[PDB]
Amino acid sequence: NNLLSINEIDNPNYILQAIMLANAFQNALVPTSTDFGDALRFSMPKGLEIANTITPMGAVVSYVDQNVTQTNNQVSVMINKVLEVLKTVLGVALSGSVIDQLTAAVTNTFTNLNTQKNEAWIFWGKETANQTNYTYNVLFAIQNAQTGGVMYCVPVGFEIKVSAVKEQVLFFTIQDSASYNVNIQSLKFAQPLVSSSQYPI
Repeated sequence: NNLLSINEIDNPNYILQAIMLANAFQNALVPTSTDFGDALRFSMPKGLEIANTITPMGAVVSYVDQNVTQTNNQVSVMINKVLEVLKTVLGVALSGSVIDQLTAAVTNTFTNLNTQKNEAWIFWGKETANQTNYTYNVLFAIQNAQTGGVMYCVPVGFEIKVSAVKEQVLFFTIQDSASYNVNIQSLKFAQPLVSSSQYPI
């Protein structure tokens, strides 16, 4: 599985539906352009096509396909730009219900890369002397007070160009500066809670 699953689930009776939603949107990863390099990202148009096959039938609430750029600024500032975009997909109330974890997950998209560099959710694309390309795929599965009778699953595909060599990128902290070109793709999918008696790890 090439999406990092961030489970924010109050009742374990739903662990199974979240894994099942995760397993579904895995099929929404697509190849990047061979110019970007050799890499998979969650596609939002594909994710739409997948959500229609999902049974029991849910509803797609919001979606985004958007570029975000920075010129020699702090990583902290890309993290906040991307948070602003994801918060808009989640909306105010669902955001605040998961804000710490939403914050950590976008922080770890841009920093702490060295300890993540071999994991299945990151793909290293084209790497030159002054640029690194990578994709990073995460999926939030959320059931809590703000969610009532449904689960929300929010897949996100990042396609990232940052103006620094890989080894430097691997050790970036929020205090570093670089130039970025980030394309974000995400949807938010609601599905009625389906309870379960098998509880996967």
